[PDB]
Amino acid sequence: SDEADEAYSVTEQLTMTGINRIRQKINAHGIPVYLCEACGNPIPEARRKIFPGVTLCVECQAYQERQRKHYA
Amino acid sequence: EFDAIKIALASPDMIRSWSFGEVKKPETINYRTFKPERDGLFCARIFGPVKDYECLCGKYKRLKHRGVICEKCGVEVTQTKVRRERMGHIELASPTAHIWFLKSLPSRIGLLLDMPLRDIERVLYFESYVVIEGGMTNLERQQILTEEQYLDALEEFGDEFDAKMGAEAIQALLKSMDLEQECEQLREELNETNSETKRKKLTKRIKLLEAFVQSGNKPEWMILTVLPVLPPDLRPLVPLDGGRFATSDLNDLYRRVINRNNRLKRLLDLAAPDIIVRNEKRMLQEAVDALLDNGRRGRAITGSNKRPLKSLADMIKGKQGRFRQNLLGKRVDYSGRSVITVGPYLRLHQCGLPKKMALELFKPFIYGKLELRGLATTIKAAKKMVEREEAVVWDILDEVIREHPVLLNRAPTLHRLGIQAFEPVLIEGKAIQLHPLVCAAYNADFDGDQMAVHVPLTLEAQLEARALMMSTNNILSPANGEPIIVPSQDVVLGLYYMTRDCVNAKGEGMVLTGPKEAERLYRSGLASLHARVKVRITEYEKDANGELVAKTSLKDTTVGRAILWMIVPKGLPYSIVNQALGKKAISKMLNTCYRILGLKPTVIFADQIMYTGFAYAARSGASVGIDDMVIPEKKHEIISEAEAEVAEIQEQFQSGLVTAGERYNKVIDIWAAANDRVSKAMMDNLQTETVINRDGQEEKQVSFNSIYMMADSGARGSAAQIRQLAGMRGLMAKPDGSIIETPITANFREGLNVLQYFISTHGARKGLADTALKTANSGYLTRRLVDVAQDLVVTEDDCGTHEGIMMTPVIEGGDVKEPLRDRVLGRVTAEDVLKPGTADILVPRNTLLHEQWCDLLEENSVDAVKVRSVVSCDTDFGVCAHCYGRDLARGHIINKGEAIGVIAAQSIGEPGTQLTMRTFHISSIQVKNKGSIKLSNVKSVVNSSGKLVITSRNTELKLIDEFGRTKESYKVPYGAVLAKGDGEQVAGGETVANWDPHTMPVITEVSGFVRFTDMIDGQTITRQTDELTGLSSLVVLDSAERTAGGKDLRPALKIVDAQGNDVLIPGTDMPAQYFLPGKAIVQLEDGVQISSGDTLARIPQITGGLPRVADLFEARRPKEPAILAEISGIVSFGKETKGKRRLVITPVDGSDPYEEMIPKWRQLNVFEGERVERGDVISDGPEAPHDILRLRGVHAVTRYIVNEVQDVYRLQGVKINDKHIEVIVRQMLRKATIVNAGSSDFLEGEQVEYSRVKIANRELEANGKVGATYSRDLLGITKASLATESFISAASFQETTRVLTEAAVAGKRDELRGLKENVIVGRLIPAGTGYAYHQDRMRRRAA
Amino acid sequence: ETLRVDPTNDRLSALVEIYRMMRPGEPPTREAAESLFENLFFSEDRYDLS
Amino acid sequence: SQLKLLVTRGKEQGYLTYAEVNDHLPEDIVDSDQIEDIIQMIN
Amino acid sequence: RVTVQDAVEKIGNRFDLVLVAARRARQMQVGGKDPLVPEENDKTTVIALREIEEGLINNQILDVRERQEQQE
Ligand SMILES: [Mg+2]
Ligand SMILES: [Zn+2]
Ligand SMILES: [Zn+2]
Ligand SMILES: [Zn+2]
Repeated sequence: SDEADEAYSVTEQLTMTGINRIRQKINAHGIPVYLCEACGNPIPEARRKIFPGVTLCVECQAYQERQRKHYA
Repeated sequence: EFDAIKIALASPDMIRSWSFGEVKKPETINYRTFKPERDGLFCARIFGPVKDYECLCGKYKRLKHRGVICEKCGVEVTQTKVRRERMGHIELASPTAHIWFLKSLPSRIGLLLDMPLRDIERVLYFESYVVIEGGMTNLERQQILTEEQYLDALEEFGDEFDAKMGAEAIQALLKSMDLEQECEQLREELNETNSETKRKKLTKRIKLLEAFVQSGNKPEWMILTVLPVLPPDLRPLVPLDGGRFATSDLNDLYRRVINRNNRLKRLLDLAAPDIIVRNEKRMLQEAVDALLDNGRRGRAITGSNKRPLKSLADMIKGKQGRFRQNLLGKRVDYSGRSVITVGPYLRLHQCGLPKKMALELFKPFIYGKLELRGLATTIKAAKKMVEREEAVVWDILDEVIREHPVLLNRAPTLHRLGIQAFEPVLIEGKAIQLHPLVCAAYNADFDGDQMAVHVPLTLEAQLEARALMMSTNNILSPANGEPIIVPSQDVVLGLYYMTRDCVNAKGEGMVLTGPKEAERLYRSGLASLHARVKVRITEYEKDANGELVAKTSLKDTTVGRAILWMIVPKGLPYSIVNQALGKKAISKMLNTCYRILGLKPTVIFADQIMYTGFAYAARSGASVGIDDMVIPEKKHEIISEAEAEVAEIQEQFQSGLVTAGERYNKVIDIWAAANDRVSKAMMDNLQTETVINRDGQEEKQVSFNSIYMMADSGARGSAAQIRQLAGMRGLMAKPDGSIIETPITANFREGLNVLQYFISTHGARKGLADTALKTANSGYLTRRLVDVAQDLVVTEDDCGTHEGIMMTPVIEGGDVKEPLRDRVLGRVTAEDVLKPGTADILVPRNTLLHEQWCDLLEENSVDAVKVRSVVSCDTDFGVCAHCYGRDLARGHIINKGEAIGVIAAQSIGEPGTQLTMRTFHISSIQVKNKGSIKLSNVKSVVNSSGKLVITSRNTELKLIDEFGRTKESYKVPYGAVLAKGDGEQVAGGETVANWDPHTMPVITEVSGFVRFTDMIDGQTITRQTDELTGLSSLVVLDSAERTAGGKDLRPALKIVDAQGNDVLIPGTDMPAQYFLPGKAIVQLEDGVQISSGDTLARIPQITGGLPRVADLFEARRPKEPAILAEISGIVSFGKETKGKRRLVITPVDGSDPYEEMIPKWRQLNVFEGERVERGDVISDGPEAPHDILRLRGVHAVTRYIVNEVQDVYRLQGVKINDKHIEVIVRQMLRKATIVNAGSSDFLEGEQVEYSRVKIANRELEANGKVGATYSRDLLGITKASLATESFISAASFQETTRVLTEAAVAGKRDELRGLKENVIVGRLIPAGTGYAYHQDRMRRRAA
Repeated sequence: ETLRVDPTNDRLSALVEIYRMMRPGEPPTREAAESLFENLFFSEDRYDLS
Repeated sequence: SQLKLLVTRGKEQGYLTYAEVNDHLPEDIVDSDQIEDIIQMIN
Repeated sequence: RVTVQDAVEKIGNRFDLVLVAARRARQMQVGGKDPLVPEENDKTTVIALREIEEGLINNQILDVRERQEQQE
């Protein structure tokens, strides 16, 4: 198995696992909520044109990402 | 010859008994003549002569003087090998504690004297004086007296006050301690001290005390006074080159002890002051500690090398120790190695041995056969002849080599197909030639592996080679019975190339009389290898009394499939070669040939497959080129499209519509979808070529492109690597787990530029590092599973149980991931299996369910088969032959004496190394099929509007067709909106349930008026005023911010009459009030007309890898254990938030002591008036396995583990028969705890071996008394291996010092009886062909 | 919030915790603690940064 | 009791660093022999 | 001999086959016997399996023949 084919299986498991773990965080189909779920701000219509199912607004999600940057 | 090995403590008289003298000087040798001294460390008067039958003096040097003792030097004329076995002693001038019996952590001396370790280590190093039988002079025996306290307490007391310090004190304590007198007084206070810690300590000490009386050891033997020295041939002083020498470190440690003992001897001869003699005795005690175990006291002293010295404990313990590194892992004569090459002219049962290696390995065989035929007279003449390698010794050697197997073995021997025996065929060169089919059984390729070859000398080992280890006797994988000799890459390209059609090839539409005409047409060049013709085919079918009924027809085949039909044996039909014949098709063809015809025609068929595959792959000319990677023409457009998309989302992140995290997620998703698009375009561009024609029209066909012909056949690799050749490479990973968002839009038929090539190396370097780190830990799990399952051998033919697991396939939601014919095959029917008419027995009982029986019960559509399992076998220290099943490496039923514990350890470890060495986690019911709904736990109510909502707890969904078997299996939520009624067969395409996790109602049973009594807002509810519609909401609270005036009290959901009379529960004389746990969305009012099943109170809202099979066998307790319903009966809550809630399940006919400390953070599945039986769900998540064994049966942790371990194996795609996890589980939970000790001879709080419990309870019920009941315990596979019976076995995988001290003080014995025991000891194993020898020796003991 | 935990409030008791972290058991003299600390990060014969 | 919390924290997380033991040693003991004897005791 | 399949089904156990053929090969090699089946230039442990294959050597046949060798 030449020691660089098991490397190939490990690397393809790495890429596929990471890319599936990202694509599960795209929340493709959802409901049109029109209001953010931590602020009640009107989420603009171009943003729902981008992502169907954004329960968070742009900058409250930005705050969520900045809080999740470290952990906890 | 000895039959048992007994361990004890060495008597001082016995230490002097082993001795052949006393070592007095720390001199080793003469320094001038290199001679042994007169009484030194390497003495000759004590240990013996340096030369065989020759004195040290030189006088009685003759072989006529054998046995006499010289008068000048005192040596005995013997062999010099007698100083390998002769000990001497060192009489220590002061007693000294054995550090094994003191600085062990149980500390047997400390636990024995009823004093803690700080006491004895203070007294031993001369700090405290200790009272030994102190009369009546105002003292306590076994008391610390510090020096000033001893001095001022010696005042006013003319009694001699009996206060010693050091090992004299501990020795006079250990001698004056009566063990049995203390046992009687300890049991006397045990008559009157039923506490927890008190009784625990009393019985904990009394266990070691009762062992110490029944053993026969003396407690004063733990304090050493005379010291045994090793023989000089076990600490040698070898003379090396140039005058240089080399000793062992035990020489330095014994020299330290002899120095300190001689100096202490002088310091007690000299009447020295007491402080320097205290320091000398403490130094000598420290030297004894450094000699016996250099480092248990601290620190391990280093010599002129800066590593610590190896001591006697370090010479038995450790990785390099004799127990590990020399009792099993040991070099072997009649062995050799060289590299492997292919040489495919071989058959399946021969390896190609070189001729110099066969000249060397078979030397005594050559000598015996060469002088028996008398071509040499002397064995010196034979030696000079075969050193000359004359023209006759090759004839004698090829005579010798004829039927004499050689064990070819390659180094990472993960399973038993790493060692197979081959007949040797003499080749020239220096490389072992090795049959190409078994390269997938050794995992041995030809980039330079070397196979070690051994020779079986004896006729018993020659016959073991021929009868078990021959490569044709092992052609089924012992993990799962599929053949392991699957043709791997060139054979499948040949068999795929010859048997895959072309639309217009030469010689189309001819009619041939058979395969002979087809090979004659192809070999003359009139027909192509794949041209659709009409061949006349004689295919034989044994669909009668083993008949081979022949039938000749006119098939529509190609030429090459007809040519390949000649190598097929009789019993196979023609439709098995009338196809493409990829890799899985040859696997199924060899499997069909085995299942139909047996073992030998499968071997001849696999050889003919290999020959035909290599030959027609050679005649293929199947090259690979640069034009075999056709780059898709739409690849530029998909790359430009994705670059336009990520430009657009780069804009909308510059516009602040999305953040950088969502922008990274969006470009990762966009580039991955574009990579899938490019791969789809090239895979559709590649697999269809255009060919023309019989009539001259365009006609698509499957392309003969060699890269597609390699990917599609399963020759080598799959369409992912073809994506990285022609299509784009994709998104590349990082060692952080992250994904590099700039993908690789190029490939390997074009180039990669410098940036993409630097990007690729993160993932490739991480992959190669994890590969080369996994191979340094290849069989750690195989080792950890042979420790737990060493001594499990099939001993009984049929124990005769009636129990067993009842096997049903893995229907998880929709499809079935693994059917019944995978599992129930080969297992033995524990009962009689009836038809779905429940009228006739299909398979009687005690039957090996082969593929005919499993074909029969799958034609009869049987669904619930109760197999005979290993975890319910009624035999002891073994399994029966039927509770296991069949062999799986042979297809027969298993034999008496197969080591199925080691076999299953290997069949979990060797497929288990194909798993990832690092772990990885990954509305309305979709009703598809039609049929009848079956429900267990079914208590449903009608609604007014025709819908349904189920008010019973675990009513999960089972769909049945008209076949008996389950179709759709799902968990119905508690009160989801059903369009399903009851029992009526519905059609597919209509929702059965509209679930919502925001919806968990407390839907009523009877219709009526929900008035509220004991209902006060403010201390029970929140003030919920929904402005949303203007409804009256009463959303109940937890124990957080309400009062304690209404905390323990619950609000009533009481549904009453139109007048206001309290309606009864149907069946129960209790009222109708459904009191609520936390967070229920209530819409109600007092006195509103609602129907039965009204939505009153809605409640709101797969890991893989080898570490998972690590953690599944170690049986970890997860940090979120799904708590259960410990006892059957209806439920009530308990105390509100003293940290945790309580919950009193109250049995309606039994006692209710269980108010379980339930945390409030893990929310209830249940309501607090909802009857759940034992073994029922409360929390949600990973269920702890010990709770399955305590509550449910032993077949419910057996079904739990072997479905959870196989959920790791089937996730990656590795198949394994589930016998192999069941013999590990059967050896896991062989501990029972006693609860009712009864007339059985065990304590209450006692954990013992279960199959000793089941035989005492067999015999103490066989009298007129009654026996114990037991609660089964389950342990981890590093902890189940701890509680072995042997101490020779246990000291090879556990820590030897803690094992050997625990073994010595018990006076323990080892009747050997085990695989690892007798392997160390040098006997036959009790497993294999040595089972009958352990019958032959267990016959002579009952003589 | 690390001042909310910090039991020391001036430099004389600050060197106490530093001297009892370096060399425990001994009573920290007012010069013995301070001469240890100032030589630890600000003297060329103990703290060499190249 | 601090070394008991060291035992409990080690068995509660499955490991111990040098920082956790050096934070859970007492105040009275100084030199490095006894503390790595304690490391053997916990080891 | 390639496979012992007829031999293991003619005895019924794979390990007692090894023991019985080992006993027969010992008698044929050093004990002093003659091959019951003709040896086609086979080694001694292949004649033993070809004697077991033809039903001519089992455990009880070997034992009653040991009785008869003691009988003189
Ligand atoms: Mg290799
Ligand atoms: Zn927002
Ligand atoms: Zn002599
Ligand atoms: Zn059984």
